Amino acid sequence: GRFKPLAVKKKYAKKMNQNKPVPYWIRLRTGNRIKWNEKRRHWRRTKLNY
Amino acid sequence: RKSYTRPQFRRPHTYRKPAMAKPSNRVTVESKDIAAFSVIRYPLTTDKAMKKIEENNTLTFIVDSRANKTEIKKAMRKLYQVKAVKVNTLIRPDGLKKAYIRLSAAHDALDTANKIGL
Amino acid sequence: GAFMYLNELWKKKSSDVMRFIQRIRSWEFRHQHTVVRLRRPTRPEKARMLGYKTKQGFCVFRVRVRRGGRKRPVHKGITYGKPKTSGVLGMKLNKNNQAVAEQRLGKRFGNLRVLNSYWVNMDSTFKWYEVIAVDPMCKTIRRDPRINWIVNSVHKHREQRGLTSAGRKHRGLRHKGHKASKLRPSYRAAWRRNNRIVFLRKR
Amino acid sequence: TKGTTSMGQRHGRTHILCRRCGRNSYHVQWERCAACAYPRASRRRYNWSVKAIKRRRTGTGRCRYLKVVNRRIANHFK
Amino acid sequence: HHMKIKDLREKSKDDLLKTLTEYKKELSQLRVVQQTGGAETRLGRIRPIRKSIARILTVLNQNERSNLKMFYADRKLRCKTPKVLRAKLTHRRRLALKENEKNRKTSRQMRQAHKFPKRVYAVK
Amino acid sequence: PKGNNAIPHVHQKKHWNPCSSQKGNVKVFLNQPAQKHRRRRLRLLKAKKVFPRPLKALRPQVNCPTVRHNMKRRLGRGFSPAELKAAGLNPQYAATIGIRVDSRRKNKSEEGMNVNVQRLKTYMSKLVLFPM
Amino acid sequence: QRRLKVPPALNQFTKVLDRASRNEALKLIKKYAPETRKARRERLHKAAE
RNA sequence: AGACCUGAGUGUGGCAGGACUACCCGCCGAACUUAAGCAUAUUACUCAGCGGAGGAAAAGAAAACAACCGUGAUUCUCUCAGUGAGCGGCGAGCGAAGAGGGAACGAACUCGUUGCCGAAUCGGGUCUUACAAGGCCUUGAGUUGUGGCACAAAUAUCAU
Ligand SMILES: [Mg+2]
Ligand SMILES: [Mg+2]
Ligand SMILES: [Mg+2]
Ligand SMILES: [Mg+2]
Ligand SMILES: [Mg+2]
Ligand SMILES: [Mg+2]
Ligand SMILES: [Mg+2]
Ligand SMILES: [Mg+2]
Ligand SMILES: [Mg+2]
Ligand SMILES: [Mg+2]
Ligand SMILES: [Mg+2]
Ligand SMILES: [Mg+2]
Ligand SMILES: [Mg+2]
Ligand SMILES: [Mg+2]
Ligand SMILES: [Mg+2]
Ligand SMILES: [Mg+2]
Ligand SMILES: [Mg+2]
Ligand SMILES: [Mg+2]
Ligand SMILES: [Mg+2]
Ligand SMILES: [Mg+2]
Ligand SMILES: [Mg+2]
Ligand SMILES: [Mg+2]
Ligand SMILES: [Mg+2]
Ligand SMILES: [Mg+2]
Repeated sequence: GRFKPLAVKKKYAKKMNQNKPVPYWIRLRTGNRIKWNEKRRHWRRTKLNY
Repeated sequence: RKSYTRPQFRRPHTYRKPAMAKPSNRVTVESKDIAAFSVIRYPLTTDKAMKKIEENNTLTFIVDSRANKTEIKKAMRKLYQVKAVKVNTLIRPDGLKKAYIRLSAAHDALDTANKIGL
Repeated sequence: GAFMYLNELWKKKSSDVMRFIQRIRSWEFRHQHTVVRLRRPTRPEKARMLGYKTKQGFCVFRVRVRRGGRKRPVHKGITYGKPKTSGVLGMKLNKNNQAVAEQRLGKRFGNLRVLNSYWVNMDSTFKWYEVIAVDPMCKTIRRDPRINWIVNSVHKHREQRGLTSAGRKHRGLRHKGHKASKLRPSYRAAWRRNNRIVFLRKR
Repeated sequence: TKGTTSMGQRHGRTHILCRRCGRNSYHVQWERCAACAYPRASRRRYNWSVKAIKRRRTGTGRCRYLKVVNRRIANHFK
Repeated sequence: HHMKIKDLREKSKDDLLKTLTEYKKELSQLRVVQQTGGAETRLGRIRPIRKSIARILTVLNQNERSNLKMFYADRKLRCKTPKVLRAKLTHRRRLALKENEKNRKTSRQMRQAHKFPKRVYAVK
Repeated sequence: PKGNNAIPHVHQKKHWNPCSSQKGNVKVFLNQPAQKHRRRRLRLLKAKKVFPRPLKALRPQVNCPTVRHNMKRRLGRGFSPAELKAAGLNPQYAATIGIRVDSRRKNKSEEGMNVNVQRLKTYMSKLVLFPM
Repeated sequence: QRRLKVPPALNQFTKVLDRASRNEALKLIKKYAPETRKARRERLHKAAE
């Protein structure tokens, strides 16, 4: 709630950044296979627990 | 016959030569620069980071995470030749360590953001 | 020569003189640790024949091994399945004490290449083998071709694999003829050899 | 009872993050990683799960020094 | 534009460390710009100016590794150099046997190489 | 049903099949054509390396042992100290000029060494041994 | 090894000479002592010089 | 009031652990299954378990086979041989070896003993183009034996 180690804090911060959409300069690339991010977590759906 | 006034035998205090102070475990060069440019990495421009330059005399730099409130002051003075009184820090929910920095009330903060180009 | 006389004292190992020497020396051995570094070997005759020279880089250890048959480790002394395995105390460990002695010294002292070992003493409780070990990186060992071979890296834990003479004993080697038709080169090399299902291309 | 009600009593943590295995199997009370046996020098590794060995072998990660040293020893140097 | 290494090798340590602290400050304020405006002309100098600090720390390390090698790779007494400068090669290539042995033989093994050498005979 | 079949005795009851659970214990020779090429490639490449020496050494005639084979002659390894002594050559020096030496054969019948003593001096005739 | 019943073969070494002639026995052994790696290497050197 | 012996302490110089494990080596080691039941047996000297190396490992130079007109390290292969061997509730099942044709193979060697030597050894230096298959200083190890040489009542050993 208020106690999280800094290491456990560094690992949720690395997840708050991974939870951004694919930028719309990626899907005009020549031959990419990416249309969606397909690794977006939602805090309710699935939990990280770390 | 040596005088032992103890129930135990504690190890005798023999001579203890010091180590040799090996030369170094590295070659890689260092400087005065990298010690002060790694700490203060870039200032911050937000609705709150701007409201604190004018109203207060603070600045906002996104310092590196493993820095030190005493070494943000040294770094300021080494980079921006201004004094720092209170350096409040916080590791944001991005793993990035922000830093608020009072400029001694003698270096106007609004004269550095205009110098530093914030 | 000098060897002929030490070698014959130890062959008369049950006399009252040699058994006095062993009755006092089996007594300090019982108040020393399991593994003990020695300066000289107790049996120079039997050590120097097993490949021990008194150069640098050669070290000798007494290792103590508890005597008697190994007891199968089954919870509560309870064994399950076929009564083939019903016994718990009468198994014998298929690896002689001298190999176990040599392998105790290997797990502990990983920087040494165990070479051989020999019998030094046994009471009715313990049994001490002096294991002849070599420091594979003392420059003496390095530049001496009689024992260079052990610096090579295939000999790192020859003790752990039964490559020492004590290991070569319980591996059924040391019989060559019809006496080891399934022992050669190993229990499984022969086993793989006899139980592979070979398929020629043209059958 | 022993279903949705008892699922409410799920307060603690049995396991936290393993400093060596990097996963969530570090049993707190008796401090050992349930998946790499940390602080045991040897990582746990059992042939009865080859599939889990494969999730944990070399090459499954970055493999920094080897992608380099395997290049030096395959070019006559070491 | 930036530092060109072919003309940068000839520089000295004290001359590099002033060359360095100036590319740091130049990039220090390019990450100020990168915050507020986009300014691809004012911006965009990062990737050349950040790989010029790279090829200065390179030549700095390329040099003070040699100076500390033409000082430790010496016939000096007890010649133990730091293990970071000792010719690196795999843990076992470092233990195995150098060339000066693995070819070394006793007496009564040299002397058969002479008495009874191997011959280059041919059969007719 | 069964009936008037030979009692099978097939001996395939020891997990030889490399199934999903067992690693298998079968030796299939799908590489023997590669190996025949592999060996003849080493052989023909070892022969031009040992050149001008003969690739194979000289081996004597020996009598195959049992009553089934005693009339069949065969090439055994090494000659003996005896043939070499009865032909001059030091078995230390015979073992370095292509002659193969066997310190274990016993020359039980003079008949035996006579075929081989003379078999040496054929070689020792048609051998150049040009010095270094 | 003072308590036990020391056999008559190992006892032999606990009935040594006395200090009377022991120093004399060490006098001979001392003056007829070998050459000390320095008068050995310069002795066989005069065997070439 | 010192040597030696047995132990310490840190100073230097190193090493070991860990990963990988298909193959390989040691130990450990089942059971399901088969026997139309099942306890011997079989599965299997297998799986799992512990340990340990290598590019291969292991084995290897006869305390071997044979009984012949003899063969001659190990390994591998075809074969002997699913065996008129044999083991086996002699049931289910199991089950090799010599020989033979091959592959490979310039494959052999060195300690200890023995005799003759007895520090010629080893290590720290140093000197030399790094030369440590050497020079020349070294008690520092070592005589509780490092090293050298010879191979049999038959040879020739042994020194200039
Ligand atoms: Mg120093
Ligand atoms: Mg101790
Ligand atoms: Mg000890
Ligand atoms: Mg001790
Ligand atoms: Mg003792
Ligand atoms: Mg010592
Ligand atoms: Mg071997
Ligand atoms: Mg065979
Ligand atoms: Mg706790
Ligand atoms: Mg621990
Ligand atoms: Mg493990
Ligand atoms: Mg002692
Ligand atoms: Mg001492
Ligand atoms: Mg140390
Ligand atoms: Mg450990
Ligand atoms: Mg290991
Ligand atoms: Mg059944
Ligand atoms: Mg079985
Ligand atoms: Mg297993
Ligand atoms: Mg080998
Ligand atoms: Mg068949
Ligand atoms: Mg069986
Ligand atoms: Mg044959
Ligand atoms: Mg000797």
